[PDB]
Amino acid sequence: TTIVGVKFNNGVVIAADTRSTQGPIVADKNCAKLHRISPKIWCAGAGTAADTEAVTQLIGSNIELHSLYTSREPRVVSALQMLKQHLFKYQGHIGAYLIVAGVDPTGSHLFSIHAHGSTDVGYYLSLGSGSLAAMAVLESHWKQDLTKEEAIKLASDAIQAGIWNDLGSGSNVDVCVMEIGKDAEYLRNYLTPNVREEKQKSYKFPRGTTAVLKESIVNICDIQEE
Amino acid sequence: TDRYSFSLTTFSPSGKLGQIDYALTAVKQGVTSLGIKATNGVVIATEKKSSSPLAMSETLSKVSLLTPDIGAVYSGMGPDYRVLVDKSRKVAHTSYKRIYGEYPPTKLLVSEVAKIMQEATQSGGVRPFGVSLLIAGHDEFNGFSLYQVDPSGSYFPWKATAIGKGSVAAKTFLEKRWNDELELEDAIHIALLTLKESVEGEFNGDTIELAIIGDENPDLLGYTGIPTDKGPRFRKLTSQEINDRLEAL
Amino acid sequence: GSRRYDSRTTIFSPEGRLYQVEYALESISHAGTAIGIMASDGIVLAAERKVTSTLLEQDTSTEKLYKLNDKIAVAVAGLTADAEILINTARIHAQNYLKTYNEDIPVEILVRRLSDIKQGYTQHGGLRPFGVSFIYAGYDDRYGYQLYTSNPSGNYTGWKAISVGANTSAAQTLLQMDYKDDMKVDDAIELALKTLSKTTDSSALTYDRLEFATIRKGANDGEVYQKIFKPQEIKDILVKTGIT
Amino acid sequence: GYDLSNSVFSPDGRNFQVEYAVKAVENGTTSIGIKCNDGVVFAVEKLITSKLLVPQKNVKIQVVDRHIGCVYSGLIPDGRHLVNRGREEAASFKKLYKTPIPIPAFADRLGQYVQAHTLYNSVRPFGVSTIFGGVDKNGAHLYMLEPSGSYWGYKGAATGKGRQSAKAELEKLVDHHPEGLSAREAVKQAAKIIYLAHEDNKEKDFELEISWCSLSETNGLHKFVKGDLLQEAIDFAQKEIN
Amino acid sequence: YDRALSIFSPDGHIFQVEYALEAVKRGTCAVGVKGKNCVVLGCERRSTLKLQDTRITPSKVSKIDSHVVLSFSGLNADSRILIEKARVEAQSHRLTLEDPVTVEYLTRYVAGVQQRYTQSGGVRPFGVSTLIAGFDPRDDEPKLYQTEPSGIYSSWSAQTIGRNSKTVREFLEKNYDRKEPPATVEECVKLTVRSLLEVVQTGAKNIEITVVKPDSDIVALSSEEINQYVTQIEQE
Amino acid sequence: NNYDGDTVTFSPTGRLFQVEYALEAIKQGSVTVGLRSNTHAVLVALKRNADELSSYQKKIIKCDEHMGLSLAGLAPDARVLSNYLRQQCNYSSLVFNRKLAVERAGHLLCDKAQKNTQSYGGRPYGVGLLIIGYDKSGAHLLEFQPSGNVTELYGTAIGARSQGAKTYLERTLDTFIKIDGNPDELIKAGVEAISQSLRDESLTVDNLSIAIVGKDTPFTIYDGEAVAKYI
Amino acid sequence: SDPSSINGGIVVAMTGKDCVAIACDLRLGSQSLGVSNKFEKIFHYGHVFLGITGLATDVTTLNEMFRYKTNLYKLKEERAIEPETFTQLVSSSLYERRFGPYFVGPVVAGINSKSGKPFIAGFDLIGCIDEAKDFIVSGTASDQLFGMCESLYEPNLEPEDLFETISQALLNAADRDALSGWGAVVYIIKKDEVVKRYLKMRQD
Amino acid sequence: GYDRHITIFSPEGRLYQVEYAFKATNQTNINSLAVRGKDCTVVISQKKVPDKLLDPTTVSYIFCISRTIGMVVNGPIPDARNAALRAKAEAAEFRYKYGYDMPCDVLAKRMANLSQIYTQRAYMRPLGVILTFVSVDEELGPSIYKTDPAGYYVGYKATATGPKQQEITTNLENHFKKSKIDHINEESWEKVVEFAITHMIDALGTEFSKNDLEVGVATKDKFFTLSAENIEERLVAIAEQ
Repeated sequence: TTIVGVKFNNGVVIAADTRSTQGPIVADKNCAKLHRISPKIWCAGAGTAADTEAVTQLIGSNIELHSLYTSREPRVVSALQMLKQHLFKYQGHIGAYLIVAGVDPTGSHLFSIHAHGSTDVGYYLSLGSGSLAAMAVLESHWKQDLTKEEAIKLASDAIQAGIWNDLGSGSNVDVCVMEIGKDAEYLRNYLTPNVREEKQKSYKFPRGTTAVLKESIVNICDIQEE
Repeated sequence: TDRYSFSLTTFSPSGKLGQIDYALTAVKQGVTSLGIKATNGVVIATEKKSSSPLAMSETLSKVSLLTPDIGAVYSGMGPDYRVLVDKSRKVAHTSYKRIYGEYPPTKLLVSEVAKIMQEATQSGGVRPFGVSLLIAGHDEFNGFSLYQVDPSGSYFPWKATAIGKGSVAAKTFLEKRWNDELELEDAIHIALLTLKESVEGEFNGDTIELAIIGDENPDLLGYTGIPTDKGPRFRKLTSQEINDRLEAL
Repeated sequence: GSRRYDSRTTIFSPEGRLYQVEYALESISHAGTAIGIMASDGIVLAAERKVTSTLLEQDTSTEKLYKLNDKIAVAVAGLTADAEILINTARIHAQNYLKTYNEDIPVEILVRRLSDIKQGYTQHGGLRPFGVSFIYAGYDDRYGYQLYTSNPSGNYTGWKAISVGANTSAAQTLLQMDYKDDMKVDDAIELALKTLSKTTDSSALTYDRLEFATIRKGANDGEVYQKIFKPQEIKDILVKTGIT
Repeated sequence: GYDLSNSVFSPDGRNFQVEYAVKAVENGTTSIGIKCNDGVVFAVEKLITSKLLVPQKNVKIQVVDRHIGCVYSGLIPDGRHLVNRGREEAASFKKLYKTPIPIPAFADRLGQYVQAHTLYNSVRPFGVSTIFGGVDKNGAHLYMLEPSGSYWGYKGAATGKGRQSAKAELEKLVDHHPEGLSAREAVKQAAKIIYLAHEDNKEKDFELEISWCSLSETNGLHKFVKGDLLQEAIDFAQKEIN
Repeated sequence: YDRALSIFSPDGHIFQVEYALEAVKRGTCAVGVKGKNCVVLGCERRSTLKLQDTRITPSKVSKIDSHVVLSFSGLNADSRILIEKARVEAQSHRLTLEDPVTVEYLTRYVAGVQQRYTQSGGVRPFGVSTLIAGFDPRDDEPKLYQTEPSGIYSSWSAQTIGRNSKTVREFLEKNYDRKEPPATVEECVKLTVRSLLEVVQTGAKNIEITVVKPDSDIVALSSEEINQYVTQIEQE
Repeated sequence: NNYDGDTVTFSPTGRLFQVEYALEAIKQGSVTVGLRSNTHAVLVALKRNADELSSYQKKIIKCDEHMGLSLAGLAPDARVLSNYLRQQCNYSSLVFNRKLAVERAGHLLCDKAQKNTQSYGGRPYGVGLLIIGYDKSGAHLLEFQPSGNVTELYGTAIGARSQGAKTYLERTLDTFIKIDGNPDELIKAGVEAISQSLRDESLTVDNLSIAIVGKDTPFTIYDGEAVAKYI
Repeated sequence: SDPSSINGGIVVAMTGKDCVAIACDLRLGSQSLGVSNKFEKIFHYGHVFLGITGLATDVTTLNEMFRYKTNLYKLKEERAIEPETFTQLVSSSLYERRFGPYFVGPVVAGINSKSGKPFIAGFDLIGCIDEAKDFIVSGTASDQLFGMCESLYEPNLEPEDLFETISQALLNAADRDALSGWGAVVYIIKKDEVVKRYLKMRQD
Repeated sequence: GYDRHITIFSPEGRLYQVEYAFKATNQTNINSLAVRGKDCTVVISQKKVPDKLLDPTTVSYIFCISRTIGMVVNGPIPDARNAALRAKAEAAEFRYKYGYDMPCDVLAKRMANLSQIYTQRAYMRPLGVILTFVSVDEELGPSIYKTDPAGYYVGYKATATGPKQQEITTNLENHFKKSKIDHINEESWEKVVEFAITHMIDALGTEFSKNDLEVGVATKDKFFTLSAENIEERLVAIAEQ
């Protein structure tokens, strides 16, 4: 997988691909990897799939309390601190490689976070295995302070270079645009590239074309009264 | 040492647990609060009062969010509600959003909070929170439901109810005003009217706190683009909005 | 003073009897009548709520009947609050036995377990016992249907018919004169209701103040099917017995 | 009523038990502390109740870290237990921050502990007043710690029986020096007001013990004033009250 | 927590032991008679109230071992706690020492639960008294022990505890002898039935009998058997 | 009884009353007299039996070959403090290679007693110890109050009739301090001190137990015919 | 070896329209040895169906673990558990043993009873929600299954078209797998009746 | 009946123990007055210098919790230091675990919850200090929240504490009647101090020295105290108005 997060003047955009792998076998052709720490702090997860989801869920609960405890929008940096510490006690046994993006009232932020509790900041960050492929495109076309439309193009193309040179990345491109002082627009399936070509024949079989031994009915509604 | 591990609750000799009778007295020294369940929403209302006139009541909350579609409101002591609502939020997240990954049902949440009360009548160094809560909510499994949580640590579902020191007056008012089918708009007009007879302060929308768990709002959800996902059923009404409804009585 | 404020309520009295256990039985006479009758084809549990109001929602109220497992339900007579803690301990224990032996828990074991918890409160900690009385409807295949009452001391007594709560004596005299050892669930449903009609806590007995539940072996293949009637299905049986 | 513990509280806004414990300090030995420009000179009355005693061998003066003298009055065991606790605290600070603990910092830590025992019923309130201070990089300091767990900065402090004689003459001392006196001078002034405070203890007779921490005499370390210099002060004080 | 629920007395007593024995007094009546080839514990059963299903109702005699039985008097709540604990002890003698428990071991164990709650605080002794009896493995000697809620135990040839134990005790002075216990299973059983028919009365419905025979034989005598002894003794 | 059943209350008089009651345990108990010179410390304890069928009970416990304590109060309270003193004394040898200083062991002992008087469900221990030893600072004779307080003296006593013993020691105060290097003389003067602490209890040889410690003389307890030379 | 692929076991599941289907093989062995042909991997709690692959002891311990949890839920809310809440539960319980991890792949297949929507989800070793509404595969015939399943499957099948496709996909994978083979059972799961049908398969 | 000795309810629906905590804050006789400015929040408070042998600079009732949040404390000085320490500990905790300095609103609530837990323990007596927290946050602007020994807090336009604080409330209330807004508009922080002192002088009928006052000022993103020379300049300016 590849995850880009591109910061711009009026917000930050977080984008990912939907191909989920378990080994060289592709588990899912579509699965969103965009998870929700908060409705304004979306992240996506790369690396070990099981370790990203559960840890974004655990601190998602804790940040929801924090958000209720302050009665305002949580900060992006609050999510980053909860994550950093939790990973740090394991000393990197749990491999979470997230780009954490979000808006809050002090402005736009974009961070990346690694499995040990290492943290970096920048105006574009890329993580996962297709990260290399995305980064090249980004550094040519990026200028300081993009618009929303500009940034959406840039992010979506960066994942696209992910698709032809990384095999962890594939299928559709999702974008979620978070802007300051507005709702977040999850533009799921912003680009669909590679759809399956039509099969030569339809594999349909009449009845009794596979063998059966014996059948029966088994009813699973409820224990039945008389 | 610290040998307080003996309960501070004890049976009384004519039956009944003395400590929770004492806490029930604390509910009738507190403010007034009510809930009317409509068939297309719930309205909950309470009165705001201040320790100083220099205290802001625009930063004073007595209606709190537990989960987005579920609100709470108290009568009794301020301090006792303040910690206990935090614990209500906490147990919704530890035991159903870390296990079932979603916001808990209204029925379910109300039961869990009664367990918290129940261990504050057990053991030393604790005593029950002297509040009754109304937990209005909507879930997708039992519909709208309106509950009353007791300092006993018991709950009951209701159709319309009141708590506070002016509860008896309020529920007798509501006796004639409740019907099988209600509009949310009519529910609001009854709610403010019932609370007019139980509030000795101003009756402006500044000092009357109003919140509905009416129809959901997907523009307060904080994101858009999953139609499938629904936003807060709760909506707190700010002071000007409450004034518009006072003229519409 | 960390002993100057302790009164000692885990002690016996000069009689050999615990203060708090005696008082608990009083506070359970406050809660309304709850009845168990053991026919042979099932067990009828019938309880009349201890609160009613007309703005109270009684169509979703659970305040007497609770399922511990798919063959064992209880009626509650005492505090709802006190009973709740035991109800969830019960759920854990029943399922624990199913988890390890892959067999549903017999009625005996579960009843004994909750009783130990009640005795445990008086044995140590300085804790008060939860004043609950349960009437257990339970099925096992080894004794068939089993009926039990447990009291807040933590002791269990087998029964054929029994009542706790309000008007416990009255209810019992009605059961004694009318009981057959050859009663059906039908006979026991009518007996339960008529007994609640003489031990009623308003002046009229109403369907919406009744929780009524049965456990029936009529359900096919030898299964036991617990059905907790809706008040609108309790209404049907209230017209059967002609109260209404 | 309202003294049965310390989680009782009165409608008077007082805790009675804690006020009662100040009376134990009033039954103690006289002890003084003079805040000087460049240090502090403590002095404490050590009664001779018998000629059986061994002089200047029973210290009421225990040093903490190296630069904080602590001397007390009231119940002698309770104050030695207080100072044992604070010697552990001094060591922890030195561990973590690799520097000797400051005087305001040492005061705060002691104050929390004495403050804690007037809230718990499982642990008995203190019955000591301690007078402690010293020289660190933030100046000379002098602190008096009540058994209620209160302290302040002081230009002069006293506790014990004979604080009546001591306290008054410190008002004249500030009035002598409204910009304080030398560390040298304070040797003979700490001795002098134990000898005037020997008129609330004139039933018995006493032994003078003197200690100091000052920048200009010992270099900001707490040392005992001993030998000929201790005896020079005793000769001075002895003449004043005669 | 360790806030004494057992505390010393000005008479050199402990309060909870005096109260415990009275709690054993007001409870049910147990008689224990041992022959030369049996033990018999017959006990009082509360089933006075009708509509009680006596069959599924808890017994007054519970087997702990395949030839060690235990009966009880006092609180009915407390006794069941002990009976779970004893079962653990029984499996522990097997675990570390092999062989099923000796009567004498089990007597010291019940007493050791009582003992614990006697000296320490935060606990109080159970108001329970027991008659422990049975065989040791490869012995055909009857053992009859008694435990009391103090944490004390006594060996007996016959003993009775419970209500009007003195009436029964005096009756066995004139029938039973230490010197020559009954030489038959049935004679022993009938002597215990005769003693119970004084105070408990009220047929085989309140009267129970359990017999242990030497070396791993536990048999229970049904209501019908008990009734036949009753009528013969009544007539005689 | 207002504060007398509690160990955590003051006490409008600025006391705790428990400490005065712990002091009466010394009055009902045995008597022991200590006196020291520069080069020797001496304990002479009066051992006590229950009746004639009863032998006398040792009132001197050896803590080390340079340390000893004596009880005058209740024996089970002494049994707590004696173990703790012995443990911390072996510890000093083990860790610091040091003969345990008598003064410093007194201060550790003081604060130990204190924290059980502070705690509710505790008490101040009703034993007064006179603790002798010879360390690097010479001889010491300490007085242990029930409270915890240690005072250093050339001569002191605790028990019943102790007041008369201290009268004797204040008279002969400068005599026994100026006999140095002869252990025989200090012992003889302690016999006469505790003779003023008799009420016709009489000194015999199986009542009398002496223990000394010297500059070069180990802590040794004499009984039998080793005290018969000093009567 | 790997304690997941020591006993094998495989589960296939496919969506249809107004139906779902889950199927498994009956082969359960230890290493090279076939132990039983009398072992079913499909269990059900309400209208949710749980298939579980991988290590044997973890198959059976997790089967009773999920039974423990769903009993609690059912008694509490007094309603059947939904496929969506069951996923969340499975994800959280697998993540409990992150260290000393579980060695299984649970498979969730049911029909949402509040919309009539077929619903499936997959999981592997310590967790991971595998959102798809097409198919979810697990076990040591996964290579055999993902390929087979993708080609046969067309969206919006009927309960009976779904039966022919899922039977074929299982049969050919199981027989091109060594740790599967002995027998098969197929549940065809409708909104109202569940038919359980065994397949005659070649004994491998 | 021990409902005045341990923290259990009476049949009046009130905890007496808890009420007694409010009756200790009037015994030390410290008055405080706090107003919200336009860029600052100013709190002036009494300093009692009783003797010539107390050093007035170490006499404190203003504890600086965080970089931006002062706290003024009304009631006994033992409980004051215990509260100040706790408040600081939790604020540093919040910066550490959430990666930004603790807001005033949330700090009031955190101490309120622990004070309520101290009225729920029967072996831990509540701290008898009323705590005022003054700040200027950039998320709530200038703020005052006042917590009490019960566990109740509310926001304030202005607040006062002490025995004679009812007298102060009147003056402040009139001031906000005229402006018809909930904060004083004046862009110089110095002149908001001068207004604050005017309202205190009216209420207590006493003129002040520099060592009778101790002043804390929270400006935007910093909290500091005025030294004794600086306070005298403010009291000189009262006459200039």
